[PDB]
Amino acid sequence: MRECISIHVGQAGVQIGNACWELYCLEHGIQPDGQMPSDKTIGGGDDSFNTFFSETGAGKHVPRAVFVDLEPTVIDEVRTGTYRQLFHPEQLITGKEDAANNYARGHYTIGKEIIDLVLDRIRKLADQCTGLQGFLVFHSFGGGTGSGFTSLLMERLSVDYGKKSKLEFSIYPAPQVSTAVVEPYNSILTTHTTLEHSDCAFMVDNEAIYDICRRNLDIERPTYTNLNRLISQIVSSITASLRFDGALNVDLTEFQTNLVPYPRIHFPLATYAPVISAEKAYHEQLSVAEITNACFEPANQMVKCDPRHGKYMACCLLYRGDVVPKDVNAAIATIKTKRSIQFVDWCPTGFKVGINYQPPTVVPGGDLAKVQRAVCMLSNTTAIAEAWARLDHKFDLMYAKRAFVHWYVGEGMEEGEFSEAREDMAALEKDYEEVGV
Amino acid sequence: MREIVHIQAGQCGNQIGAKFWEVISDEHGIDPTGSYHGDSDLQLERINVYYNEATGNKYVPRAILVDLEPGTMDSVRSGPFGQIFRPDNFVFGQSGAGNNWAKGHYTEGAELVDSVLDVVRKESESCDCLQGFQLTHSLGGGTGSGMGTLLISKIREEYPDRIMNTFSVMPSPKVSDTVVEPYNATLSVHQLVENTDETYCIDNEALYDICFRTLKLTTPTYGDLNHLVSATMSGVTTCLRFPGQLNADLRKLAVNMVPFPRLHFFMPGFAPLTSRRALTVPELTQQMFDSKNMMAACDPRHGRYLTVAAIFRGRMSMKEVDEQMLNVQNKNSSYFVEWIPNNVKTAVCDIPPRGLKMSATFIGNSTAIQELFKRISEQFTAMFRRKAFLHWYTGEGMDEMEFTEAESNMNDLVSEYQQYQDATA
Amino acid sequence: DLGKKLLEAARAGQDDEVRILMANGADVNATDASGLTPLHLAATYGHLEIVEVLLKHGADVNAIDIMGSTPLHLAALIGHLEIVEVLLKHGADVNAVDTWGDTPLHLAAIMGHLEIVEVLLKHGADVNAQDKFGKTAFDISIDNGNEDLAEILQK
Ligand SMILES: Nc1nc2c(ncn2[C@@H]2O[C@H](COP(=O)(O)OP(=O)(O)OP(=O)(O)O)[C@@H](O)[C@H]2O)c(=O)[nH]1
Ligand SMILES: Nc1nc2c(ncn2[C@@H]2O[C@H](COP(=O)(O)OP(=O)(O)O)[C@@H](O)[C@H]2O)c(=O)[nH]1
Ligand SMILES: CC(C)(C)c1[nH]cnc1/C=c1\[nH]c(=O)/c(=C/c2ccccc2)[nH]c1=O
Ligand SMILES: [Mg+2]
Repeated sequence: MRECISIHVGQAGVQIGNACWELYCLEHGIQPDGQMPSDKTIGGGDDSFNTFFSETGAGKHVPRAVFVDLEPTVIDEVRTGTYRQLFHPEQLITGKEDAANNYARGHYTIGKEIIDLVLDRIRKLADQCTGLQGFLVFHSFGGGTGSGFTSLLMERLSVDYGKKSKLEFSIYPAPQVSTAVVEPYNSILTTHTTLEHSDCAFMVDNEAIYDICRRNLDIERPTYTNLNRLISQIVSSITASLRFDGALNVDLTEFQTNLVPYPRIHFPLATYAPVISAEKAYHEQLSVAEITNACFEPANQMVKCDPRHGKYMACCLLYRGDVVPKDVNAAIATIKTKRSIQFVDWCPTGFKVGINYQPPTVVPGGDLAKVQRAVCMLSNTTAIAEAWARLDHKFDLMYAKRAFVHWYVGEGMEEGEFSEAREDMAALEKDYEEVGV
Repeated sequence: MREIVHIQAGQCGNQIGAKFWEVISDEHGIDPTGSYHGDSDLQLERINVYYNEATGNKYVPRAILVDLEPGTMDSVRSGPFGQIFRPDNFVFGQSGAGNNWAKGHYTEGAELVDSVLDVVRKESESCDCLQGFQLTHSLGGGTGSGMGTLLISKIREEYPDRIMNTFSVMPSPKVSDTVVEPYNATLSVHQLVENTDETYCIDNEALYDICFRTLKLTTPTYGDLNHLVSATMSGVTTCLRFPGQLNADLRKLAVNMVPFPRLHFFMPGFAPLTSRRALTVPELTQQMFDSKNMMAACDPRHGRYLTVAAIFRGRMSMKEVDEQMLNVQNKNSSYFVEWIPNNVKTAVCDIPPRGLKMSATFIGNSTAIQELFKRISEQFTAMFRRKAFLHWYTGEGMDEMEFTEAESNMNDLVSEYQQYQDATA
Repeated sequence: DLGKKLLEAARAGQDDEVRILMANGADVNATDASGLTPLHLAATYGHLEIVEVLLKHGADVNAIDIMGSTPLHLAALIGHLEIVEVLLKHGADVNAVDTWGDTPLHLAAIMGHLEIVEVLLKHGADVNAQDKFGKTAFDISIDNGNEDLAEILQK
């Protein structure tokens, strides 16, 4: 048992974190006050769920989680929500004045006022660990805190925890549910400064999640609540292997081994099925073949892109529920013949498979029907570079006119950082092009 | 950040400022004695943005009242909510400014400004996390224009890290006491270009045209004009007083509205335009973008939108709002610059204003605002070429080159707007 | 030299002082350094009775300063309607052009003096007169969106 610390930065990271830990508690049988009747070792243990929860002498199971924001509105809701007693109160950390959708404020001027406290509080959690393996960092690309403070924190964590893995869950901007015109800037700036410091990053395209809510869950105008419960379902499917017994992705290092062939191309595409409206409680159950085929349908992807015009470097299937291994193998065999799924010539072409036989969990207030079996496919495809191309294009349109740049230069950033970041993104798009061959 | 500090300067500034406090006090359930007798808990959730809480559940506007003329402070105090303001926050002289920017900026105004700053400092010191400042004033007089811009410069120096927004009333011969108003406004605009983050251009030319031509008021009064102004100011501050779910202070809104620091002069609009049935969402959207609804006398179809914000208030289909906002950008895509992607943003507040179930407030950052500045510049130049009444300003120490400088800065601003109106991606 | 004193009395609206200086030989057509006469100054500052007095005692209604401004230009610019009427009655050139190519009609239009625009038109103001940028008064009213003025300028 080696511990993992989850860090949630900015509004998006905090609100998604709240949804994730609610679901985690449900999956492990933990109550909102931290009690876990099924855990018969009171005040301690080394079970798989202890990677994410510590224990107090009173039987309280406490998330290994830190929440950070530069204004208090969102974290104040955690302090008073259903799970107000779950977290370490000192691991909920807020400033007074936010980054105003300005990367430079989050990274330089405002972020610098709280970074040392955040690191000292993370150190307190790390000191609790017998064998810390690393960090899971949740944040938006588009916010000034999610972009700028996350980059600052990742830089500092690399210095203070040199051998620890750092994984990201990053919210990629969609104008349908955003009011930040400068998000393309913040997105490129944080990607440039974080690339060296992140070992694996799962982008979540808000437009993809929006589409799924509208099309599969029949929600006309998705709220952040709708988006976050779906995102939390997918995050849980990705982190389950760290929290339960299993054979695939059993620690943070293995995520990199399985999904990241070399360090800069570290952005796997997640695809999740099935997503069924809770109104359809009596849906006929889908087969292993059906949910597996669904993983290669663009409609179920977490990021909008077309893997049919890219190359695969890695493919892992993480099943949950009533899934017989022989049926997975036959479905995979069918996938290769029916579909055109092209791998690069230097990687093994086999699909790695994990099965967690516990039925998937849904939150009662959620929009999802219970299902007997579900699957999250994690692939590293060059097609995800289309997501970078879209961001880089919006960046270029605005930067050609230097629109909004004065806000950043007035908050501790040199103007040269814009072109430095954009050149790094150009090199990243070239990295994908060269791997695509 | 939460608190805003409000300053109102001069006759116009205090008149529209008083109406602002009447209107938002009613919206928040605050009576003229500062007592809260509202009905909804949402009325108090963000009350601290504009009100200090005193003893006995008493709310006091965070407002400073300034004038070189004593009479104006008397008229505000006798107004409906006159007794609601902090008596020590009245800072007035006795001489007046005589519609002379120079007197407001260099003479009588300079002698009074430090007293105003002392009150500002006292209000700022008691804020948990000050967002910044809002100032109401006219540009055509002497106190609001000359002393108002002096106050802005002094505040910018002392609070460089705080947002400074103005509601600035632009002069028009249609509502005019004197031909020196173009002087006073031109001298003021250079100050606003350098020292404010956002300026709402409240154009008396547009206000008059709305009342006379749209509302059919044969003889518009200041009260008629100010009815439009208070509706606009209520709508522009709604996102800070009833934030609902948006998480945005003044700075975050300025970041997303102002792509170039000097080009921060906004065209406000409001629907429905009324004088003292409910519209549909399509009607709200159509009227908001209509030139006749603009509170600045500029034709938006003569320029391009850099950014647009729109605040809908009332019970309405969020989806329908999205469809209508989409339709406007699609049918008229050429009037929104293509090099600022997704540059039109909207919010919906469930709580409607007084007397209306459906309303919308428009905030346009359009290059067409150059038409307003060209109008003032042409009048300024007509007067300045004949050197008319310059000795009223040179007599207060001003130099003729200061007029030349103001003319040049004005036309540089116009040139800057034209540059981005013709730009392409 | 009573010329400078008459210029100042005319500018300041010192009616009794204007009468005294003229009675003692003051030059009614004195000029300051820029060529402005007492009549220019009285017309600029709105002193109607002084405008009348000067015209009754030999003032040149169409005198120009160094920039080509006539008294009518200045009354039309500042907006003194009664003075505009008096100047026209005493033979002011309704279409005098200054060094910027402006006529009185241009200046009344720019400054929004709508009653003065109507009077000038009635006295034969040239709707086709172009300033140095090619603009007639009507062009100014269309360019600046002054629908009330544009309507007046069409007759
Ligand atoms: N899926 C999801 N996206 C969110 C949420 N909150 C914000 N987003 C998006 O994140 C971006 C805005 O960044 P925020 O996270 O709100 O900003 P922040 O990190 O708090 O930084 P500042 O407020 O600028 O200091 C937009 O793209 C939002 O659509 C959320 O709860 N869930
Ligand atoms: N819309 C509006 N304009 C006003 C008001 N009062 C004065 N003005 C306008 O403001 C200008 C005169 O400035 P004023 O505020 O009276 O002078 P100050 O006291 O020296 O600041 C003119 O353009 C007037 O038309 C008012 O109550 N409402
Ligand atoms: C998303 C939305 C519509 C809220 C938005 N996006 C960018 N701007 C705004 C609105 C405003 N933007 C502003 O800058 C604004 C300024 C203000 C607010 C209160 C008092 C004085 C000025 N008031 C607003 O309502
Ligand atoms: Mg935030």
